[PDB]
Amino acid sequence: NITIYHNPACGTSRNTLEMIRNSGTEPTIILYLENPPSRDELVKLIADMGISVRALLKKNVEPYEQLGLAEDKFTDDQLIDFMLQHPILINRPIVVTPLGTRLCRPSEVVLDILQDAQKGAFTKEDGEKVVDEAGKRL
Ligand SMILES: [Cs+]
Ligand SMILES: [Cs+]
Ligand SMILES: [Cs+]
Repeated sequence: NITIYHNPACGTSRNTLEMIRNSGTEPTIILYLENPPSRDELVKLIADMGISVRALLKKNVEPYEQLGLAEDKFTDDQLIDFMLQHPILINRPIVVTPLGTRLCRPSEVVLDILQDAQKGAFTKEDGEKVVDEAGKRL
């Protein structure tokens, strides 16, 4: 049972999706930019990920800049509601598996919550080796 909140325009998100597949399952794929989680789902993802609300915030995107979110003037719920109203503020990719939930940045973070081992060596799209044929992390 695997879900990934994916942005096909993000290399980290692409590498994460292919590592999931290389573990042998095809995940449910949620295009969060167009289908964001509900407030309740988002609050749960954040809890399960064990990171702060602000840590989930994507910087260098229009609403982050124009709403001034770099400044420490926002409660967590204010930030959560900005994310729901402007889903490009949600950093990516988030992956949910039976083992847990992670913001998979960098992508190989996903190896923590995949239940089955990579079926063979994995190399990121830019050529960075992640695990070898043996299964060892590089
Ligand atoms: Cs939803
Ligand atoms: Cs694991
Ligand atoms: Cs890169």
